[PDB]
Order: sequence, then C-alpha cells, then structure tokens
Amino acid sequence: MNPIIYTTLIMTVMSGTMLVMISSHWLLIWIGFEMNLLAMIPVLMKNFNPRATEAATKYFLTQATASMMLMMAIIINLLYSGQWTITKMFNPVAMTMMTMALAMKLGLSPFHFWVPEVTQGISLQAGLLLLTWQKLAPLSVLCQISQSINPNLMLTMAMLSILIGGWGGLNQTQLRKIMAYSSIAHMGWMTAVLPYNTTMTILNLLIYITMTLAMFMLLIHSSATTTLSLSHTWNKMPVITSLMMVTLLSMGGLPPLSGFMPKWMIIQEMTKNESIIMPTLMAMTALLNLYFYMRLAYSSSLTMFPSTNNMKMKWQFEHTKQMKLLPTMIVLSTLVLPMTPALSSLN
Amino acid sequence: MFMINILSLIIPILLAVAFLTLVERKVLGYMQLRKGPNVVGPYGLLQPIADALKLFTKEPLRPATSSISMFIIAPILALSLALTMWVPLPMPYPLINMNLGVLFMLAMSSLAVYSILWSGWASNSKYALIGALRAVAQTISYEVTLAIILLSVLLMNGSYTLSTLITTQEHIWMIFTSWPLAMMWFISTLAETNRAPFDLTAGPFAMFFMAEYANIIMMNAFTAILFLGASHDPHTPELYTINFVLKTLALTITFLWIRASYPRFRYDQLMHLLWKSFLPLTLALCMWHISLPIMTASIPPQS
Amino acid sequence: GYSMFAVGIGTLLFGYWSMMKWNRERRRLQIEDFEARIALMPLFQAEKDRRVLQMLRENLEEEAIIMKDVPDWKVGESVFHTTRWVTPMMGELYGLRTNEEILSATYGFIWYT
Amino acid sequence: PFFDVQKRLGLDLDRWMTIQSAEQPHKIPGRCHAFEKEWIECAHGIGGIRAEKECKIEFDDFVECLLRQKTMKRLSAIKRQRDKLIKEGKYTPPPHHLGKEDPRP
Amino acid sequence: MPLVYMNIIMAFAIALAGLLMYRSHLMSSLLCLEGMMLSLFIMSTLIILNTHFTLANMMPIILLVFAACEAALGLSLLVMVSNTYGTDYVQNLNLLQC
Amino acid sequence: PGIVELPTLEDLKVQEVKVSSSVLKAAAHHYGAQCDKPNKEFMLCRWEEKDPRRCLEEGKLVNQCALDFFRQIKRHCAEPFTEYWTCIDYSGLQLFRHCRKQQAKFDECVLDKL
Amino acid sequence: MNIMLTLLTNVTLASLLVLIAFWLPQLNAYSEKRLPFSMKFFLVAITFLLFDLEIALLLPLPWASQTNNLKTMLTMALFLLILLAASLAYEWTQKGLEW
Amino acid sequence: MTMYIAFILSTIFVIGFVGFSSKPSPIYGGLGLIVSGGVGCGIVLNFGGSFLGLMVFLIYLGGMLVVFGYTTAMATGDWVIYDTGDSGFFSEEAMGIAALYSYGTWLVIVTGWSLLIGVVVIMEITRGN
Amino acid sequence: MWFEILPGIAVMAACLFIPGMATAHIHKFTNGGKEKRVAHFSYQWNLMERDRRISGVNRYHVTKGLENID
Amino acid sequence: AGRIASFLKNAWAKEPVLVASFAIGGLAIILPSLSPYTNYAIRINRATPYNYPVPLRDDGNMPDVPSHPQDPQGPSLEWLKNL
Ligand SMILES: CCCCCCCCCCCCCCCCC[C@@H](O)O[C@H](CO[C@H](O)CCCCCCCCCCCCCCC)COP(=O)(O)OCC[N+](C)(C)C
Ligand SMILES: CCCCCCCC/C=C\CCCCCCCC(=O)O[C@H](COC(=O)CCCCCCC/C=C/CCCCCCCC)COP(=O)(O)OCCN
Ligand SMILES: CCCCCCCC/C=C\CCCCCCCC(=O)O[C@H](COC(=O)CCCCCCC/C=C/CCCCCCCC)COP(=O)(O)OCCN
Repeated sequence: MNPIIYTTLIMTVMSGTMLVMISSHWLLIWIGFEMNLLAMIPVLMKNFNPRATEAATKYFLTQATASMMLMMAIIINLLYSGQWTITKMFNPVAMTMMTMALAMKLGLSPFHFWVPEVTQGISLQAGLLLLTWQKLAPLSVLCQISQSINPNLMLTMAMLSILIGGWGGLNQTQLRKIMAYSSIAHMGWMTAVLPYNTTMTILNLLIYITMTLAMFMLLIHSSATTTLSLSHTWNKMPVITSLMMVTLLSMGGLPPLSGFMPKWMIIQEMTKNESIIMPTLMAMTALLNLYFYMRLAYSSSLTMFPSTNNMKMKWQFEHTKQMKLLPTMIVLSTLVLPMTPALSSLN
Repeated sequence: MFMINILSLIIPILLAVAFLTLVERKVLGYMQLRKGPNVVGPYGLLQPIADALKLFTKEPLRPATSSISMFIIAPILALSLALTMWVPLPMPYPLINMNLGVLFMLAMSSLAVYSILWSGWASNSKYALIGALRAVAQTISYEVTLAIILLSVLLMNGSYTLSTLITTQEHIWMIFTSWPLAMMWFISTLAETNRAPFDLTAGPFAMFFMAEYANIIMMNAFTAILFLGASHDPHTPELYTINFVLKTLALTITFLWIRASYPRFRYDQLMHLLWKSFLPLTLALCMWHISLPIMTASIPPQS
Repeated sequence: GYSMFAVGIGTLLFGYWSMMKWNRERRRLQIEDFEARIALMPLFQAEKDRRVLQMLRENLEEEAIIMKDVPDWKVGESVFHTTRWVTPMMGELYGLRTNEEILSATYGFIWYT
Repeated sequence: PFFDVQKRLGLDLDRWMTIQSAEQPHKIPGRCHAFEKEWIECAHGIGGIRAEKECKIEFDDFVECLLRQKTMKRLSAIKRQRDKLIKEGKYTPPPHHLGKEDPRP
Repeated sequence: MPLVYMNIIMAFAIALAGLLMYRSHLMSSLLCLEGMMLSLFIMSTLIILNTHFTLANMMPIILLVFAACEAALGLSLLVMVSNTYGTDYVQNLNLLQC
Repeated sequence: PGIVELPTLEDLKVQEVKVSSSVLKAAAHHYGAQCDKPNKEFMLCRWEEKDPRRCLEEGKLVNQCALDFFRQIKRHCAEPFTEYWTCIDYSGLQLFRHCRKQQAKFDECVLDKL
Repeated sequence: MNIMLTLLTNVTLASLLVLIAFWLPQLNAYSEKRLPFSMKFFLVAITFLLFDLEIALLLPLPWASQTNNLKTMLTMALFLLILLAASLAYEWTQKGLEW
Repeated sequence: MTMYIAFILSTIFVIGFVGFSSKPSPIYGGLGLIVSGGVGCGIVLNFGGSFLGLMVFLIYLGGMLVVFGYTTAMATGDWVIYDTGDSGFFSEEAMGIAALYSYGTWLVIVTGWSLLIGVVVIMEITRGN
Repeated sequence: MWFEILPGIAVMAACLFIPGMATAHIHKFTNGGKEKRVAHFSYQWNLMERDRRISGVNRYHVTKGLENID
Repeated sequence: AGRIASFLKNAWAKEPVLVASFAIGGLAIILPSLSPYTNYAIRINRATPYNYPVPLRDDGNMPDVPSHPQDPQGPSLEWLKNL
C-alpha cells in the first residue's frame, strides 16, 4: 500500500491504544478498542495473499466478539450502578463478562486458539506488531480494575495459559507458531500477578516486549520462518545465530539473563501472599518452554546443518535495510539483570 | 371514529392512483399530438375500472418453482409502506400528528427497498436478480442525497414536525429561500421512484403498480408541503386543502411532462450524476444552510 | 449567463431577508408563550404536590386496612435509610388503582397522536 | 496503564459524561440525582476500600433508587395480600381505587 | 431487576451462542454479531431513558455508528474470503491449523 | 427503616381553581403580573425545602390569590375575557397570535377598570 | 394504539386485496401446464452504508442550533461535514466511483 | 392493563433471536433479524424513545440489513419503574442527543476520525490485487 | 382539444379532497366543535389531563369558563 | 498570480459544479466569523426561557435583583423587540 496510508494506519492503531490508556470513561475505552481494531486489519493484510486474508478474518471475528462482550459488561455495570468511570465493577456478573472479553483480546486460555492461527497467517512484521503492541491496551484496562477481578478466575486462566503455551510450543516446527505459544505462556505469567502487584505485570510486559522485538527482528534479518530455513543461517551470518541463541537462553528464563527477572520477581511477589503451590507449578511448566527453546538453539547455532550450493551467491551481498534498534534490543533482553531494583520506577 | 378516518384516508388514495393512470396516459397522448383513451367511458373515465377488472380476472403466473413466501410478501410490503407514508401528511390536519414525522417518513422510505430485493431474489432468474441489484443500488444512492437535502431544508423549520412547515411558510414559500436544494430534491425524487429519465428497469403486478403510483403522488405531495407552502386559515381548512391538492396535481403533471420530454440515462451515467454532482453540492449547501441562520440571526424557535 | 445568476442570487437574498424577519417574530412569539407558561407554573406545582400527597395518603390508609393481620408488617415503612423525601414511582401511586388509569398514566402521552 | 493526561492538562475530555449529577443540558436532573450526589460526597478522597466499607448507606440508597427492588417487593406483597383478602371475601376496595372518585386538578 | 432486562440479556446470550456453534456461513456469524449489537442498543437505551441520564442519550447513537462501521469491514473481509473459494463456508478456512 | 409521614386528607383540602387551560392561558400574563408575590414565595419555599409536605400553606395562599384574581376579572371584565379565552380555546396549539383584537379589548378593559 | 391500528389496517387491507387478487382467477379451470459477483456494486453498497452512518451523526442538527454555544456546535457540525466531504474525495481519487 | 405489552414485545424479540440463531438459509436468518429489529424498535418506541427508536429503525434496518441482504444476494412488572413529573416544553431525549455538538466535542472528533479511517480501510481491503 | 384531459384530472382532485377535508370534520366532531388539541413536549399533555379532570364528564374539550369560579 | 487565475478559469470550464461547491463551502466556513449577527443569535438563544426562573431568597444585599417583574432592574428584551 501507499506509504502515507501505512503511516496513517499505524498512527491510528497507536492513537486507539493511547485513547484506551488516557480515558476515564468506559465508552471512550470501547471507542479506542474499536479504532485499534479498525486500523489493525489492513496492517495484517498488507502482503496480500489468501493466508493473510484468512488470518485477518479470524482476528476480526475474535476481536469483534470481545468488543461486544466488553460493551455488554459495561452496560450491566451501568445498570447496577449509574457509573461510567473506569474503577470498580459493581457487579459479579459484569466483572466476569469483562474478564472474559479482556482475556479474549489478550489471547489468554481458553481464548488462545486464534493466536497461533493469526500469527502463522500474517508476515513477520505484522506478527511483531500483533504480539508486541496489541497487548498494551487490554493489560492497561486490567491493571486499572485489578482490585475487582475474582482471583480464582484470573489465576485459573493464567495457569491454563502457561500450561497451553508450554505444551503447544513443543510440537512446532514453524517459528511463528513458536512465537505465538511463547506469547500465550508469557500472558499467563503476566496475568497471574495482577491480583497482587500490577507493577510486576508491567515489568513482565516490558521484558517480554524487549525479548520479542529482538527475536522478531533477528528472524526478519535472517529471513527464515521455518526451523530448517533457520538452520541455514550459520553459513551466511553466524553472529546472528549466536545472538539468537543467547536471546533464546534469555527467553527461557535462565539466569543470569534478563528473562529470569520477571518470573523470579513474580514468584517472589506471590510468596508474600502465602501462595506457594501455584508459583512452583508455573516454574515447572516453564521448563517446557525452555526445552523447545533449547531445541531451536541446537538447530540454529550449537550445531552446523548441511547447506546448499546456491548459498555461495548470497555470500556476495549485504542487507540493504538495517535495523537501528536491534543491538539495543539484544543488549536489553540479555544483560539487564544487575539493574533489577530499578523496577521501583513503577515502569 | 378513527377507523372511519383511516378508511377515508386510504380508499381515496387508491382511487386517485387509479385515475392517475388515466390522466398520465391522456396527458402524454395529447403531448404526442394525439388523444388518450376516450372510448371506454364518456371521456375515458371507465378505463381504469376496465383495466382493474381485466387484471383481476387474469391467470396469476406463479413461477412454479419460486419461494411463495417472498412472492406474496413483496406486494404486501409495497402497499403497506405506500399507504403508511400518507399517515403523517398534514393536509392541513394530519391523521397521526407526530413529533418526528419527517424522520418516520424517511424510515419508511428506507424500508421500501426490501420489496425490490425480495422480488428479485424470489424470481428464480439470474437476469432479474441483476436488475433488482441495480435498482437497489440506485435507490440507496439517491436516498442518501434525499436525506441530506431534507435535513438541510428542515434547518430552516426548527424541528421534524410536518405541521410546522405550514407556519414556516406563512409569508413566503421555501422555494425562494433555497431553490438549488429544491432542484436537486426534485431530481432525486424522480430517481427514487424509478421514473423517467431514470427508469432503467396480473394481481401482484397490479399491487406493485398501485404502490408505485401511490409513492409518486405521495412524493409530490411531500414536495408541495416542503417547498410550496400554502397559507392555512384555522377557521376554514378547506382553502388549504384545495391549495395543497392543486400543487400536488401540478407536480404530478410535471412528472408526466418530464417523462414525455427526455431520453433516459445509462446506469453509470446516473451513478456519476449523483456521486459527482449532487453529493458535493448537497454537502456544500448543507454547510451553507447550517451557517446561514447563525450568520443572519434567524434561527427558528422550537427546541 | 450573468443575468440568470443575478436573478438567482437576488431571489435567494429576498427569501433570506423575509425568513430573517419572520423567524425573529417567531422567536418573540415563542418567548411570549414561555412567559405565559412560567406565569402559570406555580399553581400547577401546588396542585401536583397536593394530588400526589392525597393519592399517597389513600394508598397508606388502604394498606393499613389490608395488612392489619400480617404479623411482621409495619404500615408505611420506608425502604430507604435516609429521612429525605423521595419522589414516588408510577407504581407507588397507581399500584392499587384500576387498570385503565394505570394504562393512562403510563402510556397516554406516548400513545397520543 | 492509565495516563491521566486530562488531570495534568486540566482538559476534561470525557469527565462531563461520567455521573448523573454533573451539569446536564438545560439543568435537567437525573432520576437519582440526590442519592448519587450524597454517595459521591460521602466517598470523596476517602479511597476505594474505605468508601466501600463506610459509605454503604448512601450506596444502598442509590441502588434502591436506581433499581427499586425493595419497593417492588413491598408493592407485590401488598397486592398479593389484597388479592388473597378479596378472593376470601373480607376486603372491598373503595370507590377511589375502582374509578368512582372525584379527580382533583 | 425487571424481566425485560433479563429477556434482552438472554437474547444477547442466544446470539452469542449462535455465533459460537458455527454450522457454516460466516455470513451467519456477522448476522449473530449484528443481533448482539441490536440487543446491546436496546438495553442501553432502556437503561439510559429509565434513569433520565440526559447526556448518555449520546452513546446509543455512537454505539450504533461504530458497530455498523465494524459490520462494513466484516462484510468486506467476507467478500475477499469468498473471492478465494466462491463460497462463504466456515469449513473452507482449514488451511492454517494449530 | 422509619415511617413516612403524610398529611391527612383534611390537610390537603383547598378551594380549587376550576377553570380550564384556555382560560388560564388567556389570563396568564396579568395573573403573573398581579399574583407574583405568593407565587414567588411558594416556589422559593419549594426549591429550598425540597419537600412537598413543607410547602402546603404557601400552595393554599397561591390558590386563594388566584381565586381573588379571577373574582376581580369576573366582577369587572367578564365579557371581553370570555371572548378572549374562546379564541384561545378554539386553537389546537392555543396560540396568542391569531386574534390579537380580543386580547387588545380585554387588555384595555382591565387597564381602564383595574 | 392509533398508530398500531393504522399499521394493522394498512397491512390487513394490502393482504386481503392481494389474496382476493391471487384467488379470484384460481376458481375457474385453465390449462395449468450466476457466478461473476461484480465488485463495483458491493463498493456502492458499502459507500452507502458509511455515508448513511455519517447521516445518522448529522441528524440532531435541527436541535443542536439552540445551545448558547453556537461557535462550538457550528465548528463541530462543519467538522463533520468536512470529513464527509473528505471521505467522498478520498473514495473519488482512489478510483472508487468508477464503472 | 394490556397484559404487559412490554413483556409480549420482549418475548417476541427473544423468539425471533432463537429463530434466526439456528441460522437456516441465511436469507431467512436475515429476515428473522428484520422482524427482531422491528420488535426492538417497537420496544424502544413504546418505552418513549421516539428518536432513538427511529434511529434504529432507519440506520439498522434500512441501511445495514439492506447491505447485508444485498451482499448475500450476490453470493449463493412494567408500568411501575417509571417517572412522575414532566419534561417541560421540550423532550429530554432530544436535548441529550443534540448535546453531542456542544458537550461531546471529543466524541465527535474520535467518531469522525474513526469513520474516515473506516472508509480508507475499506478501500485498502477491497483493493485486492 | 387539451381540455378533454380536464375531467379525469378533476376526478383525482375530488379523490384528493376527501382525506384532508374528512380529517378536519372528524377533528371538529370528536373534539367538541374545535380543533384537535396538539400535545408534544409533555406540558400540553398535562394541560389536557388537567382539563379532563376538571371537566367532570371525562372529556378535556369541555371547557370550564369563569362561571365555574364562584 | 497568472497560474492561479488560469487554474480557476480552467476549473470554471468543464468543472463548474466543483467550483460552485467549493466556493459555497468556503463561504460557509468563513462568513460566520465575520458577520455581526452571530452574537445576536447567541443572545436570542440565551433569552429563551425553557426553565422556571427560581427566585432568590433576599438578604438585603442585592440592589440589582428586582423584587417584581415590573421593576426596572434585571435583563431587558427591548433589543429583541427592535430586531
Ligand atoms: C493539547 C494537545 C494537542 C496536540 C495533541 C492532539 C491529540 C489528538 C488530536 C485531538 C485533540 C484536539 C483537542 C480538542 C479536545 C476537545 C475539548 C476542547 O477542545 O474543548 C472544546 C472546545 O471546542 C473547540 O471548538 C474545539 C474545536 C477543535 C476541533 C476541530 C478540529 C479537530 C481535529 C483534531 C484531530 C482529529 C483528526 C485529524 C483532523 C485533520 C469543548 O468546547 P467548550 O465550549 O469549551 O465546552 C463545552 C461544555 N459546555 C457546554 C459546558 C460549555
Ligand atoms: C450569495 C450566496 C449564495 C450561495 C451560493 C449559491 C449559488 C448556487 C449556484 C449553483 C446552483 C446550481 C445547482 C443545481 C444543480 C446542478 C447539478 C448539475 O448541474 O448536474 C448536471 C446534471 O444535471 C442533469 O443532467 C439533470 C437532468 C435530469 C432530467 C430532468 C429535467 C430537468 C427539467 C425538470 C425541471 C426541474 C424543476 C426544478 C424545481 C423543482 C421544484 C421542487 C451536470 O451533469 P453534466 O452536464 O452531464 O456534466 C457532468 C460531467 N462533468
Ligand atoms: C474548503 C471547503 C471544503 C468544503 C466545501 C466542499 C463541499 C463538497 C465539495 C468536496 C467534495 C469532494 C470533491 C472531490 C474532488 C475530486 C477531484 C477530481 O479528481 O475529479 C476530477 C474532476 O475535476 C477535477 O479536475 C479535479 C478538481 C479540479 C478543481 C476543482 C475546483 C477547485 C477549487 C475551485 C474553487 C476555489 C475556491 C472558490 C472560488 C470560486 C470563484 C469565486 C477528475 O474527474 P473524474 O470524475 O475522475 O473523470 C476522469 C476523466 N476525466
């Protein structure tokens, strides 16, 4: 599409998210979600092919259903208290409908099914935007009304999301489905700490976004969407594979990497509330994510796979487009554990 | 006696369209250097009755494979809407005095396209369905500009009440305040009723014909009330009724004149006409008629 | 060409001036009608209060007659903590009256055309 | 999450549409203006937890005004007892409640 | 809570369930979404008119507008999907699998 | 919680103004000019007390003042007033603007009499 | 009530006349013997839908004119009409009104 | 009492939703939705919402379901909770709706931007290629 | 000549006179020889209700003049 | 100068409808900010009494508030009669 049109659509997506995050009226939050949905579809359908159209249709259906449920919860809450301000829910039925709608918007289990489908359908840039920027608004709304949420339902969905992400990522050879299931598991980790500390939710979101940005930019640079395609990257650009391996180590939560910071803190926070069993199950389940990250690391940099003859031609050329923020993203997603107490900045 | 009022409003409209058939045929005959029907009846006056009797006794060609449901429903909806549009009309006293009369008539007019859609879809023919789709697109296209012109003109009135239009025009006709909107409104009414130069498309056919001709008379009566305001004396409304009927007859005869005078458009030509000549002028004149009462300090009373 | 546009603009201006005058007169007439309504309003308010209180009193007396034998019932017990006056609903006034005037008080304005 | 741009800039982008007791056009009051006004004045600055525990009288009155559950229960009880007594034959409604009263202006 | 509100909410739940079965015809999915918004409009209008909250007379209109815009987008998407297969059957979108 | 207090049926009895809305509209301007003080006292009491039960005496005063106003009209200007309110009663909107002549007759009659 | 009675009468008269028309000639015995999916018309329908939505936004204008904030409402109404014109212009220049 | 006409209208609304929620022959589902929309407009109008009921009945029925059917054609207890006073010499619903231009400046801005973006998005999506 | 058209037109005129005229007469017959009272805005409705109450025969149009003021 | 006049003359030929529409829209945008009667419209709108004028409880410290509608002080509508 026209670059001016693309810029306008991206700025409309961002303006919808900002309208969600700056408003105090439920109607304006709903309008921000609507604007974001409206401007998101062409971005997903930018590279026109039937797969992207199918993904855009699935995304539109799920997000429109979530918006309808959100409006239903808003109207019930208005019925039981003539309030439009985002604060308390004022009704058990309105809070359940609201949590369901926001979980469907985020992709939390049991509403996770659309995430791998849409992420596989769309390109790598659309998947980057979808898995990073589209979580800011529902999570901000959840952070605002967290004192209303029933901890049982939120914790159930968080544990389900962690389990589903772990088990579903084990079976994947496509990189985009791996990213989708990783996103699902990280959403589960984020929403399990909302009832206790929203600061830890925001910290986990920041760390996850940094790691996901680095991972997607590395995947775009070495333009591979398949495990075997990524196995060829060492014969052209081994440093990219090494950075990818260290980033995958960070994504698995292995200390002393950056990805260890959220889970640790989250576990720490949950122990202050006499919650012991659930963090233990969460860590043991995140071991599965680490396992399939290790499988990818084996396939990418730790061993050298067979190549093809035509690769020699690729040795003679350099990337025309380079990413300005990729080195900063790699360093931030790898080496910020010593700076952990800075989380008091209420990020 | 509300039932008596309803019947004395409805039966005369049907008789009026019955004789509108004769009046149109004879007027175009005399405009074509000939005479219309002057054999059946003293001056052709029995021609509509003969046509009705002939049509009501002819075999009804049910398509034998179509959906009988929609086939029956479409004429029902057509007649019901055509007769309902006459309810809020103030001549001078309306049968059903409503606050949002204009809005109600707009909503009924919006419903009017379902009959076309259902008749096309239940005809069991690809070509008839294509024709129905073309007609529906033309109708919705021109109802956009009808709605905008209508709200622009009502900005001079103060409300959507149809009776207030009599008070708004007690000294001067609304034709002088805004003739360009009136011209575009007249052309849009021609294009809505699928009338020449925009006519690009036994029992049920008779009901469809009755609905269309009732719609023609209704549109002309609404135009007369909207733009050619008759003075109403509260102690003798017969003068207002006479003036209103005369203006409605003049406008209907003007439709007949136009049908006799011009060739017809192509589909793309009338689509282009609307979307690239009427819509921009309609929007500009809507801005002008929004700003004019504020510029001149002449905002109408009711709020 | 020029003459046609001149005639159109001139007739537009004449219509604009006439409508300016007439609509200013209509504004003044509306203000006068509003003045009359304002002058009449206090009597209507007094009658409204008297009628509402009288209907409430009739309801209270009939409730006292009816619920004489209900054990835990208190006659005329408020449902609100506050002692401040609360405007009664439609069903508080016409609850015990006949169906036709219930329909009247509920839908007479809506159904009047 | 919530970035209070309106409070920082003093803009009032959407605060005019949040409560019933806030400056309606033509000074038209909400049906429960007094109850909402009392509940808001009770809970101002006190905070969510303390407002939940300590302003329950005002909020209960506000909810009763909004939904009128208790009033409908009481009316239904009175009418049910009236029907029982009129079926059993020991009560007769007055001409006031039968349509034979003298209406007043 | 009156019975009318419960009837409208149960209509909303029925429309949502219909959107959830997915017999076929993504067209029917769009119909179910539109029924859901119709119920939303009706119940919000009833609540706002009942309590005489004058300013929220805005929001049904707003809701209406936005929902219809969504519908337009959805219809467009439908066409393109049909433009690939010749029909709007739900089971045709089985290319991407979990 | 608590028992609502209501005035007795005898407490709500008053000499009622039994003229129709057309007569009231015809008289409204002079009525507002003449009976301003009791009406203003009642309305001030009504928005200050926020309670119908605290304002009954003022309502009885406004009723009495309206009765006095209409009695003076009846004694002095009966026939022009009857013609004027017959005007107002004919019209379905009860417009003032249709028969300014009877209004002028009534106005000059009350100006010369009272 | 009166509007319901009028609607009922119109529907009943239309139905009765249709049924007598469809059943009178059925008393005497007689012989009693695709894919293309044009895209332009869909765009016409969608354009009508969007402009009709903006019409719905413009409908409260007759009452918006008595607010004492005439400058603000005039600005906002002109803004709405300007964006309507801008939608028309954008669809025009992108070859969206062509046959 | 007309046997709680609101109750009948609500039950007919739910019955219509059940009827078209089975989704047989999507034109029949759309027709059931037309009848349901008419019933809902009747509910709102009988409640006293003249303008909003007419908005539904015009926008929803006459534009949106019309476009839906066009696209498909191409392919294969009461009376109690109410008020006591009056509204003056105006209607509160009309005043609240008309306040959109004086009170709802932010709403108008965001809604207009969203509608323009919707036009642009429709063009981009249906461009094809 | 052209005037031969006039008869049929005249018929329509009569058919179009009947509704309006009829309504007026009916409004004069069911409303006591006067215009039917218009009630938008809920204040005129209160006026009609008060007139109906003070009439004594449950008809609003029966107007109580100054002779009823004692 | 020459280019702009040439462009406008070229538009007035083969595109007169767009020229007229743009001129009318621009006039609608511009003229209200220059007309002297817009303030008169604002004053007329503020002078329409939709609500009952609630009296003020007098305390002996309001010379400018009348006791009777006939009293000289208070807003006047003579300007509106003059229009
Ligand atoms: C300060 C930040 C500016 C830069 C960032 C912009 C962020 C997004 C752009 C949208 C924000 C624009 C600011 C407008 C906020 C609306 C509120 C403010 O303007 O006050 C209004 C003032 O209204 C003004 O007329 C605002 C008119 C400006 C709108 C026209 C153009 C808007 C375009 C903005 C971007 C939209 C998309 C891009 C368009 C090209 C309220 O009117 P007022 O009378 O005081 O109060 C009414 C209440 N009463 C009744 C009690 C009195
Ligand atoms: C000082 C302040 C004033 C503010 C400014 C106002 C000035 C107004 C100046 C302009 C107003 C004119 C607008 C009127 C509508 C013009 C639309 C138009 O011109 O479109 C035509 C189309 O017009 C038609 O073709 C319509 C013909 C349809 C047949 C109808 C026969 C016409 C005669 C019937 C009589 C009309 C009666 C009108 C009054 C009705 C009263 C209700 C252009 O088409 P083309 O010539 O083919 O060129 C396009 C390619 N570039
Ligand atoms: C700033 C005020 C804005 C509000 C007022 C306007 C309201 C409605 C008007 C805008 C509607 C949308 C307009 C869309 C413009 C489309 C232009 C276009 O590309 O069409 C041209 C047709 O016209 C053009 O050539 C493009 C525009 C040319 C300039 C038009 C006028 C520009 C401004 C003139 C007036 C300036 C100010 C007023 C002064 C008037 C003198 C007193 C091509 O024709 P096609 O249909 O594509 O056919 C292709 C085969 N030939």
